[PDB]
Amino acid sequence: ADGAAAETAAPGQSAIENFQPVTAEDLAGGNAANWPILRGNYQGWGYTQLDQINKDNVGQLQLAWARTMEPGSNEGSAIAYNGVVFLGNANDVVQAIDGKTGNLIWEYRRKLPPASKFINSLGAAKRSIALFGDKVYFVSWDNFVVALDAKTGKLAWETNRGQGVEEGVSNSSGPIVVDGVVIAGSTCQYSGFGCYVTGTDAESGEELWRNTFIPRPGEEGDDTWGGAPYENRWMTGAWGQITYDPELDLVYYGSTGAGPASEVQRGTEGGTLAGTNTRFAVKPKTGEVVWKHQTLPRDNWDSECTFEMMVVSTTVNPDAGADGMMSVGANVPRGETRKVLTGVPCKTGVAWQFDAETGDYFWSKATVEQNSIASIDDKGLVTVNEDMILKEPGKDYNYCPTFLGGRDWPSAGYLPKSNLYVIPLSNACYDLVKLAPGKTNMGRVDAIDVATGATKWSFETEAALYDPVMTTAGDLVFVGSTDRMFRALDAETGKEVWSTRLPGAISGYTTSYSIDGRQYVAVVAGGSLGTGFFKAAVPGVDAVQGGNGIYVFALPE
Ligand SMILES: O=C(O)c1cc(C(=O)O)c2c(n1)C(=O)C(=O)c1cc(C(=O)O)[nH]c1-2
Ligand SMILES: [Ca+2]
Ligand SMILES: [Ca+2]
Ligand SMILES: [Ca+2]
Ligand SMILES: [Cl-]
Ligand SMILES: [Cl-]
Ligand code: NA
Repeated sequence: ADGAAAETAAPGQSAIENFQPVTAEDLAGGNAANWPILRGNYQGWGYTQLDQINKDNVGQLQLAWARTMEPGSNEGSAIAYNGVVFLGNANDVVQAIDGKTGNLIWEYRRKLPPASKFINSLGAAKRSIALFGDKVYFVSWDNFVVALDAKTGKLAWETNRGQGVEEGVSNSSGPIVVDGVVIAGSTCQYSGFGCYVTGTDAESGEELWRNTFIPRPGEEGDDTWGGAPYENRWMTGAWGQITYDPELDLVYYGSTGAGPASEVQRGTEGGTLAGTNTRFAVKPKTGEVVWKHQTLPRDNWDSECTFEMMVVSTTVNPDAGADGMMSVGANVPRGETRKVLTGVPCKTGVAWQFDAETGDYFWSKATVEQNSIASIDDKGLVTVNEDMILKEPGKDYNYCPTFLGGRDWPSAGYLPKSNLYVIPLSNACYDLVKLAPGKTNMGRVDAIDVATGATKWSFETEAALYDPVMTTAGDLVFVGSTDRMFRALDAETGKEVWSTRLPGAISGYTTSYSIDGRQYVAVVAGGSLGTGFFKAAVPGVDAVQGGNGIYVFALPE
């Protein structure tokens, strides 16, 4: 009762009352109350500075609100900004929801062709939308870059990148926006060609640049494809998460492998496949490549070196004797502070550290059991294990990890107070699925000292996790599992300090935001491609898909 009339905000058909344009400072992490990009900041940390919820009170966390989401693979993220959650659902449904109450504000529903016409169903999942200025940005299953008005959800512009639906190019991770350029990778997992990263003007929709990865006869690296004709080089894309450093003004992404996985079937025997499984640092306005490094050459294992890599500042002091250390860079600047690009880029589970500005190699370290990499030298040159390349049809090829890792898309998090990189992993191997030798627990989270490479703790549990982490200033790590358990761990020890259990597998991202001084922890759940993948190895756990939704927790008031 305000005036004598009933003022209403009809759910799904309303506007945000007060929307303030999103700035580069917001996206660099400038307002701890918000989570305006997939990993909280451009630099990829997956961290919240909010500490209302901490190791002493997290045991009291209760369900504040939840809301049903579209059916399908539910890998998305609650992108939170000034009291509104912007939520990419499966099937190109995008919602704005009041972050305090759970009331739907607006809902955009894309009109799509029937699912049967898409040769690449991976684009039906949507790990994130992006924010910039006055618009919400996403890449559609049919391969358009799309901008919606943030206040109302109405379509602003859409740009068809080409080759979606029947030709198989799509996007599953979502774009980021840097200084007015929407940057988006692609998946072309089922296509007889490679794909790209594009930059598109955020206000006009004009494509500004497009980077591809497969060299052509005449270009540097063509001689590393084993003589395979250019038209037999397939599936190399960049489907993972994009990060960015504002000060260096460098965008970071990784390309993937070539398809099929067997080099004999591809006709690339002996080829290291320049352009594949390469970490690029590029300028956002033009796509110009500044530096690059191939983290998995001659891939025969669908290793997909496209996952997020973090920009952090650390003392550089790798311990050559740390568990899993592969090598230390020849002239590492020991004892100095550097801005580094660091993390695990590929399913194989090997963590890498480079100078963020120059690409100089500092170190690499294995986590899970792996046998595709025989060694890495002091310049970061990887030598693969010839005995894991399929040659004779009758031999046993016991590869570690698997096509789901190791790691896969589920993201790591960073704890700046302890300088720890925290990564969710799977202790799996398979016949080129089973538990890796000596492991009884499929699910694993490792916490690695970014300065030394030493593993400080490891949490393990029977069920596969296959879900991102979120790190917090409250000394907590949140992580979900295939058997529906949503946990908080003590960030100092890895020990479980709280849990709940949701209707389905915890399959999407965890984010955190504050409204009126109250901290909320939002997780997307229901199921993904991974939920049922570990069943042969872990039959005893109640891993089930269903109940797709956003679920938001907070402390009692
Ligand atoms: O090669 C590719 O284009 C592409 C795309 C995707 C996708 O976009 O989600 C995955 C993979 N590859 C892949 O190799 C993989 O293991 C995988 C797991 C998932 C998932 O949703 O859980 N997506 C994908
Ligand atoms: Ca317009
Ligand atoms: Ca290099
Ligand atoms: Ca793949
Ligand atoms: Cl508009
Ligand atoms: Cl318009
Ligand atoms: Na605008």
